[PDB]
Parts: sequence; structure tokens; C-alpha cells
Amino acid sequence: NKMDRMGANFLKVVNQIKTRLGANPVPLQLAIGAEEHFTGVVDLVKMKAINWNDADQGVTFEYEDIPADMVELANEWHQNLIESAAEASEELMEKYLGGEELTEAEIKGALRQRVLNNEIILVTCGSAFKNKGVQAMLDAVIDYLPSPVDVPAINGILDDGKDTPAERHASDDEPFSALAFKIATDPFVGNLTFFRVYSGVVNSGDTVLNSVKAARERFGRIVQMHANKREEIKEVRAGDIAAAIGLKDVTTGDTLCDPDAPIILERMEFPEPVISIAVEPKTKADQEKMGLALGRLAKEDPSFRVWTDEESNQTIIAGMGELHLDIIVDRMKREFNVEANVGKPQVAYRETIRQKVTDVEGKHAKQSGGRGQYGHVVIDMYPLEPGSNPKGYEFINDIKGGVIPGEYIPAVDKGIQEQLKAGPLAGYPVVDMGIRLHFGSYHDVDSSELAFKLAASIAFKEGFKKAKLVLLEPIMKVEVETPEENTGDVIGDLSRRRGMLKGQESEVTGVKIHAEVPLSEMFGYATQLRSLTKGRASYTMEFLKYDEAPSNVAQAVIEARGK
Amino acid sequence: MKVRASVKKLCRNCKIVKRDGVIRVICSAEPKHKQRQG
Amino acid sequence: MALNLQDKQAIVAEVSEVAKGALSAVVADSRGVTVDKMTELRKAGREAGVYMRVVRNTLLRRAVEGTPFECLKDAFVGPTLIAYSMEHPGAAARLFKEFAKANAKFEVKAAAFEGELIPASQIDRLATLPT
Amino acid sequence: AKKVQAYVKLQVAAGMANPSPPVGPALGQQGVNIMEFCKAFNAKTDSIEKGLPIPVVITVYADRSFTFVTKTPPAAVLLKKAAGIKSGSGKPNKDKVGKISRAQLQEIAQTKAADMTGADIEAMTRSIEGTARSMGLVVED
RNA sequence: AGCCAGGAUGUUGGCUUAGAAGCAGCCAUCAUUUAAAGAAAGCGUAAUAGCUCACUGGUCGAGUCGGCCUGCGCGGAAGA
Ligand SMILES: [Mg+2]
Ligand SMILES: [Mg+2]
Ligand SMILES: [Mg+2]
Ligand SMILES: [Zn+2]
Repeated sequence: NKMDRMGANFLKVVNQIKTRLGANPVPLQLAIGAEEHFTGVVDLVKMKAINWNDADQGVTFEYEDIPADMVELANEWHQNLIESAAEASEELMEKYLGGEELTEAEIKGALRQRVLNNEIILVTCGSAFKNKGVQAMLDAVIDYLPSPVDVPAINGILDDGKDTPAERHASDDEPFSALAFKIATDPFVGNLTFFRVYSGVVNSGDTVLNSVKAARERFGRIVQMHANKREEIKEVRAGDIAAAIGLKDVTTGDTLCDPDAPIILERMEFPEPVISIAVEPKTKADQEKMGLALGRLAKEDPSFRVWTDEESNQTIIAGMGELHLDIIVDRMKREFNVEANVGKPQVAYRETIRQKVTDVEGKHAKQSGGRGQYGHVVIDMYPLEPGSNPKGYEFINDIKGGVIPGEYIPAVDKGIQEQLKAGPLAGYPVVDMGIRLHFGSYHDVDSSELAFKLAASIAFKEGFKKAKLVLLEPIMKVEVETPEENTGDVIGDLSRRRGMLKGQESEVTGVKIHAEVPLSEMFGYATQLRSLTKGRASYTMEFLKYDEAPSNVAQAVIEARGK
Repeated sequence: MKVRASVKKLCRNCKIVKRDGVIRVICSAEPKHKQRQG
Repeated sequence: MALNLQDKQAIVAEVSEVAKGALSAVVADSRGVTVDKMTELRKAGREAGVYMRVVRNTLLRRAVEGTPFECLKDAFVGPTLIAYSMEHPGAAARLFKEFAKANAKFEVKAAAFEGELIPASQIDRLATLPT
Repeated sequence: AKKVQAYVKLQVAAGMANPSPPVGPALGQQGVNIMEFCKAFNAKTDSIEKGLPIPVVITVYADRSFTFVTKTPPAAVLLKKAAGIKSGSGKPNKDKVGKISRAQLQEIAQTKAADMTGADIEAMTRSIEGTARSMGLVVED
């Protein structure tokens, strides 16, 4: 398209297609003239130049005699078209090498065959803005693109798979099968399910089985579509794309069919969101309405997910881009109206001891005569190492001096959990603490456990202050691919940030870079990456082990509340 | 450019030229070393 | 530091080693490689000897003044870069072989490796006896 | 055709072949994979450095294979395994920068005189002597 | 001054050891290997390739290079 725009060259675009994408392309319609004097196109089969008329809006055109300005390159590419079409069967090539010109019908059929097996792509030229080329591309859609029964049938699995479970020829007689490719939002009914009937017939009011989830759905209003507009139709035949009102539970990519039809279809894969944002409405108490809006927009779109992380109150918004994610917020402002501003996510820190070990203890004068008991514990805090266990709590029982009563000796580890689980420093959990009980004191009458847990807590507190332990940031394993020309820029950007690097690896179609970066930094990293790489890079997060980092924010989150 | 009253050669590729009497610094490496008047 | 006294001295200090030992070499400055040429001049210093003065102060006038006392063909201008590798045990030794083998590979060019011959009339190498 | 062609000093000296993970992702230009990482180096990484530093030249070839006359056993490893103290510069004016004696020099001379040679076998011995002595501290012998 | 070009293959340095790269931090380390090797010049400095700190050989025919003092000038120097 845009053959009218300056710099236009059909040949260069064809060569770019061959060199970059990988397909070998056969020209179908060349172009007469330069960008401004784009009269029309010349087909390489009928040998006619369909110059379009400027006065009317492309509806009419006039056929000419393909002038001598391009009568040699045209013949050359026409011959290349013949030769390329002849690579469909030996009967074509044998007559082609026999010196006789093949008839147009067999050329078109052989091309349709080559498009069907996807060996070649047929390239047509034209400019929609200049009202030219569109009729010829639609014509080549009729002549070359495949109809539903112009390929073999779709396959599936039945009862955990079979040799040939389903080969459903698209017909009006076989039992109903379909796929719900798209879900849309209607404020007046609450859903809009787009489906393509691969093989079968279904009608208004007919019940269906959602094979994957094994449940019943009634088709209330099957309709056909003209963009936003909807037109009621009584029935949908096989091979037709329609929208189903009255579906309330079907996720994108779920097969909808009558019973005894293929349970699972191939449409089982979706991408992973790269951009993660937080959002919070101006009035904080619109949270239920916002949550409902997010839940609907997440059920319709499988690549947009909303999970409310339970460490904080923030709602986490994941998406494919900053555009994507802000269209998902102004759309909320306009339909299902809520006003919400996006921001940054908060910080999930942890802690590790800075290689300090002692034998600290705690003691409260709980006796006072009347109370009747008291508790004391001698503990020994130590770290193990940053990242050897999944269970950070390590406890090797060793109680020797003052051995406590024998019914809850191993039960003096779960009581320590309520300090390690959350919040000792600034409301952030701790990892790797090891306790090792050697001494203490008690009296074997009724040694109160809940007030013995106070001694352990004050012991942990004292150990913390004398330890001078430091904060641990979250750092993940990003992996990026890019062409071997932007390696310098990507590695420079990670180096500008406080990012480590790991792997000098080069693929065959690029390079896989591996880097360890913080989580408080690199907010909106994907969009910056696309900017500095010409939108040709992806990444992933593997949530690897935390690493130490010099942070001026690590203490600012606890000196905000002081002591 | 720079119209500072004290032009100097900030790097090695700067040259001192005296076009129109005015003493100028012209740098054939990076244009941030272009000054006007001695 | 190619001053007048240092040149007048090093001219004789480099003519002496080639008038007491074997012929010397010369290697131009066209295209040297990082290891292909550096380790070739390494092997040259290895086989030829550890006393060769691979430096070059072979100006035409300095040569005609200093070196031309004996074997006056050296006085002829050496219009190329020069790396001198003499040879201890006889004439036309491993150094001459390395120079002749460097004129076509493993160096820029060896300026045909003409060398110094006491007779100065034998174009052929010192293999006169057919045997 | 062209020897090596990519000269990047981003490879852990000896030890595990192709130790990219420690070396860092900043020299990704080179096209090394699991094919050229265990062809020749895997079978001749024994008599050079058994627990010591021996940098290796890849010598990648444009002939669609990888093989060349690889470098002989390093002197960096000779003077780090015959010494005991593997220290050096950085803390060379404060404590031991490693040991260097005539025994390590003779070892490297009789060992690294295959391919890592210079203007003499004794000249590569002086190379090992410089690589052992100029660390900042040398044993007295 | 102008032109024909050459600086490691013990050397991810023996290295702040996850190298920070024959020219990041860095310690110092001619490191024979020399028309050259400084473990540091702008390119990628985190790195190759191809121009190259520095340095010289070959060309090429009379002056050249920087400082110090002094005279007289130049810019700094825009108002009703
Ligand atoms: Mg003045
Ligand atoms: Mg003035
Ligand atoms: Mg003014
Ligand atoms: Zn400048």
C-alpha cells in the first residue's frame, strides 16, 4: 500500500520481503509510473494494465495495451511467475519445458495450490488513499486465498488423544463444532462472543457443550457483524464468522460444540504481559467498581491480567504496552465510568544477616508473686547463605541446658514463625534466620507458651539491633533477544542502571542477553527497550534469588516512620 | 556557539583562527568547542 | 633520538655486526598482522640470533658515509623499511631463509632480501658446488 | 580464512570450557555455541592449568570449522601453581604478591617453550620471569 | 610539515578474583618478541574488526621547533 508516497519502489519492497521475512515472493501486479503518477497496475496473467480513473473514487477503470515503457521487465517477471507456478506438479513443468504457454486457469490453480501449502506468497500492489489497487487485491483474494473446504480438516483430541480423533469436513450435516476466538464487551448484555463455525450448524436458542470445561451454554442471539453494528440472523452455517450474545462464562479460545465433538482444539497458547503498572482511583473507595471493571476487562482479554498482591493494597495491571495499559484506563473512564490514575508499584524487600553471630537472650520479670510463671530462652542467630533453601527458616534442635518439658520440644519452631513470617523491620519479611536453642529456664507446672514466645521475641529484637543487618532488594533474571547491531546499546542501558550481566551468548537469528536487575528500578523497561531497539526486542522475568544492593531508599522506608 | 571573552583550546583538535580579527576556536571533532572572541 | 652523533655512531654499530657476521635483512611497512607477523619476527629473532639489531638507521647518506668503507653496495639507498637479522654460524643461514620466505607471506614484504655478500658478484646463493 | 577475527578477552582462563556465565554478557558479538565449545579445547585443557589461570585464544576460522595451533601452557599458570601464593597486583605493595623463584622459571622454561615462544626459548623464559617478578613481590632466591 | 605503514600470540593480567577485555574500575606491570608494546589516547573504552596514544623506517630538499623579556597593536568595549 502507499505506492503513492515518495520513495516508493515495488522491487525494493519485494527484495526486502525475500531477504528479511524468508519467503520467496512472486510478483502478481506491477506498478505503472512513479509515486505521484500512479495510474494503476498491470497484471502478469491477463497482460492488461488496469489504469484507474481519477475523477470518480476508483469505482471505474480503463484497460489499456501495457505500453513499451515497461515491456521487458514485465515480460521477465511474467516468465518468472510462470516458472514459479509450474513448481506445483510435474505436469506443469513438463509442458512448460515443452515450449508451449500454459493456460491461465492452470496457472491460477497451481498458484492457489502453492499458496495453500504456503511455499510462496503472491504480492499485489496498489494505494487505498489514491483509490487504486483494492479491487485487484480483492480479486486476488477470490482467485488465490483458500476457502474453508479448500484445505484438509482441522484436528483435535478425544479422550486424551487418538490416532485420528477428529477430521471434520466443513459441511452442513456433521455435528456442530466451533471456536470462540474473540470476547467483546457490551454494556447492555454484559458479553459478546465471536465464534467461527468450523464444521456444523447451530441456531438461535440451541444449547451447546463447552467441551473443555464440560458445561452447558445456550446461544441466545447469534448475530452477524458490520463493525460495531449488529444484524440479527436466525442461523449460522459452517465456515461463517458470527457473534454470540448470551454467553456468560466462555473464555477466549474455548471450543463450543454439541456433545460427542472434539474436546480440545489447538488454540491453547497466549502471550505474556511485559509492562506491569499499578492503578488507584482518586476517590479510594471506588475500589469495588474498579475491581469489577478490571475483572471484566481481564476475562475478555487473556493478555491483560489483574492480580492484587496481598502484601499491599495496590491493584497490579499487566499489559503489552504503555499504550495498551492507558487505553485500558481511559476506556474505563469513558465506559463503565471510573476515574483512575496510574503509578508505580511498591517494594517487596527482605532481609539477610550481614554475617553476624552471637548467643543473645531475652528475659522479663513475669513472676511478681501472683502471676505464677516466667520464661527465658537462650538463642543463637546465624544466616546460612543467600539462596540455598526455599524454606528460609532453619532450625536444628539442640536444647541441652534446662531441657523444657517433652510434650512441646519440637513445637518451639512454629512460635518463631510469627516473627519471621512478616514485619520485623519496616513491615518486610525476613529470610535465612537460623535459631539454635541451648539454655533457658522454666518450671514444669504449666510453662505458658504464649508468654514464653515473648522472651524469644525480645531475644530476636536484641539480636537484630546488635546485628546491624542490611536490607535485601528483589533482583530478577531478565533475558532479552535482539539483532546483533543493538547489543551495545542494550548492554549500555543495563550498565547505566545498577544491573549485573551474565551471558555472552549469540543465537543464529540474534543474541540472548541475560542480566540481573533490581525491581524498584527498570519500571517501564520494555517501552524504553523498544525505543532503543526499534521495537524489536522482548524480555522475561524468572524471579531469581535476591541480591544485596547499596540503597538510600532501604533506610528511608523505615526512617519515614522514625524509630 | 560561545562568545566568552576568554577562548582556549579545550581539546587537542581545537585550532585558533583569526577571521575578521576576532580570535576564534574551531574544532573539527566536536562542535561544542566553537568559540567566538579572544 | 636520531641525532647527529647517535646516527654517526649507530651507522658503524650496525655495519660492524653485518661485517663480522652474515648478511642482514630488511622488512617493509605495508601490512603487518597482530600475531601472524609479530610471531614471525619472533621466530626470526629466535633462529637468527639474540644479537641482531632489528632497528633501522639506514639513511642513504649515513650508509654511504659509515657502511661504505667495506662492501660499498650497502651504500645504495634502502628505499623501504628495514628489520635486520644477522646469522652466527655461516653465510646464508636460517635468517636468510626466513627473509626469503617472508617476502611472500608472514610479513608485509622483505624487499627481495638482497643481503650483503663479500664477493658482491654472485647473484646465486652459496651453493656453487653441484655435488 | 582470517585467524580468530573476533578478539575479545572475555573468557575465564582454563578451568571449564567456554565459561560465559561468569564472563558477563558484554562481548556477545562472537558466535560461539555448544559446537565449538567442546571440540578441541575440551580434549587439550589438561596439561596447561590444573586449577590455575591459562587464557586461551579461540582462533575462530571462517572455513566453517575451528582448529589451529593453540597456545602452549601459560606462564601465568606456571608461576601460579609452582608458587603456592596466587596473589599479585592490587595488594602488591602491602603483602605477598605471589612467589617467584628460579624453580618456577625453570619449570615454565621447560614447559611453555612449545608455542608461547619469542625471540628465544630463553626469551620466553624471561617472559615467564617478568610475568612472575613484576607482580610486585618475588621470593628471594 | 606533507605521503607508503607498522603497538603481543606468557597478557578474561600475576588482575578488588562474576574478567570488567593486548587500550572500564584498578594495582602498576619494557610484558624477549623492538621501522613498536603504554597493560593507557578518541572510536565499543565493558568489547573485536577497520582508522589508531606514543614512537619511528621509506619518501623529501632548507630551514624548523617551542619557550622568556620588551615596543606598538587586537578582543573584552552596550544608552538613550
Ligand atoms: Mg588590546
Ligand atoms: Mg576595543
Ligand atoms: Mg554587546
Ligand atoms: Zn575542541
